[PDB]
Amino acid sequence: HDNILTKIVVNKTAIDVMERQGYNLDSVLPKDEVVYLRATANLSTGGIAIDRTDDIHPENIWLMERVAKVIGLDIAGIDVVTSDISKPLRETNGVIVEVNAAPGFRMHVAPSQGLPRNVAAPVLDMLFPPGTPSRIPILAVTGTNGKTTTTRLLAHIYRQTGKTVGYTSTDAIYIN
Amino acid sequence: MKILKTLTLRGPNYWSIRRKKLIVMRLDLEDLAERPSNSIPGFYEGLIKVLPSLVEHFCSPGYQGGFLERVKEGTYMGHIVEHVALELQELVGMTAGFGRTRETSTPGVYNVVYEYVDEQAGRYAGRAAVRLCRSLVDTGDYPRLELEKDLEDLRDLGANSALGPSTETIVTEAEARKIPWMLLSARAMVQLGYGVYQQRIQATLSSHSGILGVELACDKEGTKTILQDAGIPVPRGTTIQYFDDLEEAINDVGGYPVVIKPLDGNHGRGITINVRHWQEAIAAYDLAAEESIIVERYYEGSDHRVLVVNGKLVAVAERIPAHVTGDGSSTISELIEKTNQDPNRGDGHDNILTKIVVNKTAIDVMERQGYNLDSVLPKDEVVYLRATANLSTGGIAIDRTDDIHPENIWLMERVAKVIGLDIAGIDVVTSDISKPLRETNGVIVEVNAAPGFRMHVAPSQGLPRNVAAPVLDMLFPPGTPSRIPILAVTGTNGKTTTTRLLAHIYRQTGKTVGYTSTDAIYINEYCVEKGDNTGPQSAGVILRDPTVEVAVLETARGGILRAGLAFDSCDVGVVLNVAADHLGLGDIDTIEQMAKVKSVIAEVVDPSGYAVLNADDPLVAAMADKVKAKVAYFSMNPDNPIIQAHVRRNGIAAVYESGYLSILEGSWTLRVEQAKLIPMTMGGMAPFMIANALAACLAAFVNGLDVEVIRQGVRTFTTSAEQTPGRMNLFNLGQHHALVDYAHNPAGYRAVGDFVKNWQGQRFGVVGGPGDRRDSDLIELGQIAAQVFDRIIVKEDDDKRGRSEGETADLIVKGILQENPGASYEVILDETIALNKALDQVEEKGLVVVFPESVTRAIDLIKVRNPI
Amino acid sequence: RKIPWMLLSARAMVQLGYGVYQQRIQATLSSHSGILGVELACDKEGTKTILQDAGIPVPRGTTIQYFDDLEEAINDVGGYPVVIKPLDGNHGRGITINVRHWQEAIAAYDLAAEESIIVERYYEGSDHRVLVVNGKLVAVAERIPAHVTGDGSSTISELIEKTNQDPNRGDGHDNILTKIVVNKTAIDVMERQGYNLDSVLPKDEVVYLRATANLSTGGIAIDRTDDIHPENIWLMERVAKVIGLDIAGIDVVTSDISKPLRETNGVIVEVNAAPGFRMHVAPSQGLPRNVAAPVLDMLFPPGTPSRIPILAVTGTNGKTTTTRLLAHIYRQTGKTVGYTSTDAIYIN
Amino acid sequence: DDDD
Amino acid sequence: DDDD
Amino acid sequence: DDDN
Amino acid sequence: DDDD
Ligand SMILES: Nc1ncnc2c1ncn2[C@@H]1O[C@H](COP(=O)(O)OP(=O)(O)OP(=O)(O)O)[C@@H](O)[C@H]1O
Ligand SMILES: Nc1ncnc2c1ncn2[C@@H]1O[C@H](COP(=O)(O)OP(=O)(O)OP(=O)(O)O)[C@@H](O)[C@H]1O
Ligand SMILES: Nc1ncnc2c1ncn2[C@@H]1O[C@H](COP(=O)(O)OP(=O)(O)OP(=O)(O)O)[C@@H](O)[C@H]1O
Ligand SMILES: Nc1ncnc2c1ncn2[C@@H]1O[C@H](COP(=O)(O)OP(=O)(O)OP(=O)(O)O)[C@@H](O)[C@H]1O
Ligand SMILES: Nc1ncnc2c1ncn2[C@@H]1O[C@H](COP(=O)(O)OP(=O)(O)OP(=O)(O)O)[C@@H](O)[C@H]1O
Ligand SMILES: [Mg+2]
Ligand SMILES: [Mg+2]
Ligand SMILES: [Mg+2]
Ligand SMILES: [Mg+2]
Repeated sequence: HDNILTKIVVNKTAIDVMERQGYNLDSVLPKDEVVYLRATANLSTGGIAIDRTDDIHPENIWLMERVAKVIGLDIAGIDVVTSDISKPLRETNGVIVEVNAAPGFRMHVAPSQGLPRNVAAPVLDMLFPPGTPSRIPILAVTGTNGKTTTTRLLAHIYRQTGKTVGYTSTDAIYIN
Repeated sequence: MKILKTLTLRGPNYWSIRRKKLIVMRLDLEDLAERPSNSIPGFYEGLIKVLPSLVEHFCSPGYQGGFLERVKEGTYMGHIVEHVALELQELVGMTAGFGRTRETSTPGVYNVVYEYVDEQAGRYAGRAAVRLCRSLVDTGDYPRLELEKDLEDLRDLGANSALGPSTETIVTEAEARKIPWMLLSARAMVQLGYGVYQQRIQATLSSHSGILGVELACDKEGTKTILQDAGIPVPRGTTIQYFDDLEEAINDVGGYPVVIKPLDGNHGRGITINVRHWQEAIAAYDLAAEESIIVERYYEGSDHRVLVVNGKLVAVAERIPAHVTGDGSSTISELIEKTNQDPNRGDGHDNILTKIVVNKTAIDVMERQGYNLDSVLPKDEVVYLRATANLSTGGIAIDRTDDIHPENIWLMERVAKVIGLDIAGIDVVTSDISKPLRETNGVIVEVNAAPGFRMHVAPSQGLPRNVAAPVLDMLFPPGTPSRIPILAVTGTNGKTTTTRLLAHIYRQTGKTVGYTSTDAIYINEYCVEKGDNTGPQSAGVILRDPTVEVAVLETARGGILRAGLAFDSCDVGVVLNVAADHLGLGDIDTIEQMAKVKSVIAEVVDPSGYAVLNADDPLVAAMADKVKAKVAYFSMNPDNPIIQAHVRRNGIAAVYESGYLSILEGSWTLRVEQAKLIPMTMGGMAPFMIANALAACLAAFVNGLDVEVIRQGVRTFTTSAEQTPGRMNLFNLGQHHALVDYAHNPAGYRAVGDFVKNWQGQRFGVVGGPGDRRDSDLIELGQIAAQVFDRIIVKEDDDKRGRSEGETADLIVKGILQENPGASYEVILDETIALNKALDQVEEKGLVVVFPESVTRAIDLIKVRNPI
Repeated sequence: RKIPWMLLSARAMVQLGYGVYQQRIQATLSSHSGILGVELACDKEGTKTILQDAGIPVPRGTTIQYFDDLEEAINDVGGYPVVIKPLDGNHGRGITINVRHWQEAIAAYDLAAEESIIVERYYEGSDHRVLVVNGKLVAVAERIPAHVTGDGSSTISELIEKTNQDPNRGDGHDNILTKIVVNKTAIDVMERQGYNLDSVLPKDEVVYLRATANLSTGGIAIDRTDDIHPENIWLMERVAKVIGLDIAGIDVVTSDISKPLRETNGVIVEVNAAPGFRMHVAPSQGLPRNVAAPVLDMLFPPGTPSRIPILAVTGTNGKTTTTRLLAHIYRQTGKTVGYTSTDAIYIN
Repeated sequence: DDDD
Repeated sequence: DDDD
Repeated sequence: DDDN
Repeated sequence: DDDD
């Protein structure tokens, strides 16, 4: 993870993928011909990832959100096969291949082309919705003499409001 | 010494942000400007004997007498007129000590600035200081009679404008809580809060006090009926319609110990509280008979006042009438003189208690007790000098708030709810407030809507209570706002355009948005008023409006210099640019001074809010060191070192990059839209429109709007003809275009010139220049046109003809031929249908740029050609 | 709507709902009507000042404290086509609506002088009443004074008898319209128009028998609720909010309610707290409106109760014991519980 | 006064 | 009337 | 008034 | 399994 992309490695699996395409290592390619060295995409194997977030059609947005809700997952990765993400899937004859619970983020926060996205911000916004606290009040008491007495009285006063009050002292740890 | 001009400032201003209340006087020292005191014999001794208190004045020397260390070494009447006006106000009890003097204009004209408390008293003191100071430089003294009458006028001016004590009490607490307040133009009402959160008060009545409740409380028979039907203890009594039936009424009531009142309510008049005999009933009757509740059983006990605010008890006080006691074997007239010397007794509200006055009514009250003025009282005997309690007549009030029994608390709260009043005073007669009323045989005598507070906030015994705090808590409940968001936009150029766009973006959230501009005042696209509506008087229309949720205000230097800002503080302060426009006006001659006026907006932004600064402008970026608020920046160059240093510390900035308008938030980039796809920007060819769009987007973002809302707002915003006439109106006439605009200062000529440079069409023609009211900047305009246009024709002989005839055109011709004398430099002078009609001299896809004196005509004539 | 109601023992008030959900009304005033708002609405100078400081169109006019300054006042107002009113408010008395001459101003003045807003510019148009209930428009009706028209070449006294026989006209509230009465005031109104009882009218000429509109004096009311322009709706709602009144009647003078007031040069003449309803629930032309429904919806908002739970206990033996126990159980929930027994009435 |  |  |  |  010290880079965006990684190295291309020639192995027996690269050879097998090239043979199916009619090519090998000493073959010369025609101008702009593309040869794949792997069967599937993955940044960790030397592939690429292009941000297309702003090119997705409104109907496709609606469908993707409906898929996550039908399968009941909050954070989800949906794998879609299509020739054109800017057109409705029904017109391009595209399909939804897989729904993945708990997906990774490298491809969205460190793409090789396009702009990086702040993926975490939408996660923290569901866990800690706007306007709500993430902390409880803390009252810390110190000094050479009188701490335990002051601590028990202060906890007693808050307790009269009906809240759960926890406290620590030199005698014990208490809750209500 | 003559006074040429006077301004009254009310709000943050040029001279001070905190000293909101100032008077600025433009003083013409026709004499004395040439005579620095040493040249005015006697003008040291006369001044100190007339106003001996002027030792408490400090100047540059940080000393008592620092003022008087000078004077003999004159200040050319600066300082002296200033210090005298301040002292004349102090001598009558108004405290104000800020002041400054600065020379302006030609020699001898000064701006004298001093603090005021009351607006009319302040202006009066200024004029009086000038008369006093001018007499002492003529003669060596000032007659005492002409000093005392002026002090008397200041005392009256400051009395007439005073708020009563119940309103002072609420207002003082409102300020402590940061709730803004205003006086209204009718019925002595005060407004608290802005827009949709506003409340109104009047004395002890508020926006929460219902009419049915208040009217019932004023109806004594009605009140009694409603309370006894609720199981609440009230006095037993009846009705006699001025027939001599007094002797019959006592049969139902309970015998002779009765109370006889005027049947109607006309102050405390014609009332006998403890009738003991038949003939007394008749005398009481004869007085009762004067007016339009006449025999009530008399109950024994003290008179207690209970204050309830929101169906909840606030304070209790016991009231006792003026009296003297047997403090040794002294007479009553001696006892009155002995206690009427108490230091806590005096007139008005300058004391806790007031003076005891012997009058025929004191004599009548004492006769019923068997005493008169020369009588000697037995030790500890008490004699009352009044029938009823009242602090204003010399009685006392004792706080008993913590001694009231829980059952009595419950009953008092129930009474206020039954009669339907929020703030209520309940009059209770009981021998012991610490025991239940049913056990002490006490009664509830009266329920008073809208009670006063002196007895609870300034008791003679016991501790004072903060009565206002429970009132403000019902009007503005904990956790709720008292203000609406304020977005203030200033700068030399671009304010109106930025203001309309920003209001448009907020409007996409469905809120009511009000705004002011130089064209009109609008609320949600309806026009409220037309004309130049910038300045504090217009800002007030929006802030007082009960429907407004968001306020967007363009702010001009005319309003700031003439009367201060209308709002005190705001959430977003946007400063777009500082440029050399309006110099020489309002005593501002330099650009460094103009920047101090514009910085007023940045310096009033609340610490929790933001200032939005232009990082490409060296005077504006520098304001960042005065701002107490957070700072956000915008620029047209992503590599501006300011922006880079700022985002590296996780600040926020808006930049134009790669064809996009984007927001830099720490390390992340948020793209909003492409410049070419935002209609206000002419295809991305007008850099000044892009900069105005960046400022609007950034202000919306830092104040919490989502990016999608911002995108929707920029895409649908338009600046077409007749919405924004005279501001980039581009007309399509077959294979030909014409542009109508209305520049003023040079920056607007350069901004338009850049649009023209990007016009990849044919010829660039211009048909004009400046009017006759500009300073010597005609050459600068000519220099700008010379490098932007290849067809330059001069029409500077307008109809107004502020100066002579065609000289303006002659200066423009001199300027344009100075830089590039190869653009068919015709001067035609006429600009009605002569030069602005000659568009057929330009080939296909060329552009004609029009700078008319009157936009209305330019956009009328262009329509005669049938544009698309 | 199943909301229980009771009459109260004082000031003709009516209670709606039980316990903590109760509301009170009196005629057209309610528990939601504030005192500051109602008093401001009764102060004509105060009302005008507050509205013009809000950018709302009102009549142009001045003050004369019974000095013969009528001739000076017209210089600020706009000449002779003016309105002269008693300075104080004591019913519709001593008022001349369209003064055309100096001597008329004096006669108007002499009547105005009877009481304790004296020269206003006169505006042309019809008298429209707008009803606003909770910062929201409910109904609009156009009011026209009693009149007769040139329905053939007949005289005015004949025309009055012809139309005063209409079956929809009668006394009180037993009809929609009422009878036209000829009196000295009808004669005075007709004289100013150049007509009297034996005059024959030109075809379709209209003669007014009264200075102002009122259904109780024989005029008419036309429902125009669906013809009001969206901008005018916005302005009327803003007026009620500025003066602080929930239920309000706004008097508007305009030639066309379907166009913006700024284009027709119309004005807002008066804001009335606690208006009546006959003209909106029983109009002479147009469809009747259910005015009460918007009032009950503010007092008892949708989804809220108007009643508190009632538990009634009876039987020959055991009632008091059962009653005290049941009240004790409810009390453990922290609510205020009231109950009655043969020993006493208790609350908590 | 009522019904204004 | 005020301050009752 | 004029504010500019 | 993580990062699917
Ligand atoms: N404010 C005080 N100043 C001086 N002595 C105090 C004060 N309060 C209590 N003491 C004395 O010191 C003793 C310390 O008791 P306490 O348990 O409150 O002390 P502590 O500081 O909380 O505890 P510790 O020393 O165990 O951390 C008390 O019993 C009393 O004798
Ligand atoms: N029945 C009564 N028994 C004893 N004291 C009474 C009785 N009725 C009234 N008082 C007292 O006598 C005084 C008469 O005031 P009253 O209740 O008539 O109100 P008011 O008309 O507003 O006059 P004021 O302004 O003097 O209070 C009050 O101090 C009240 O406490
Ligand atoms: N950011 C800018 N920098 C320089 N010139 C600008 C800028 N924005 C607009 N202009 C030019 O200045 C003109 C002033 O138009 P605008 O109404 O926006 O100015 P203003 O400063 O708001 O108003 P005013 O001078 O009337 O108070 C524009 O039509 C344009 O030619
Ligand atoms: N300036 C004016 N121009 C035109 N008509 C006006 C003007 N002022 C008032 N009117 C109309 O004349 C009548 C006078 O009523 P006014 O506004 O004086 O109220 P009022 O004192 O309550 O009397 P009333 O009970 O008759 O309405 C109303 O019909 C009103 O519409
Ligand atoms: N369920 C019962 N059946 C028969 N007798 C009962 C019952 N409950 C109580 N009693 C008897 O009858 C008496 C009536 O007491 P209680 O005050 O409860 O009666 P009540 O019917 O409520 O009152 P009342 O007759 O005064 O209207 C009790 O003291 C007891 O002796
Ligand atoms: Mg301890
Ligand atoms: Mg402007
Ligand atoms: Mg029983
Ligand atoms: Mg300007």
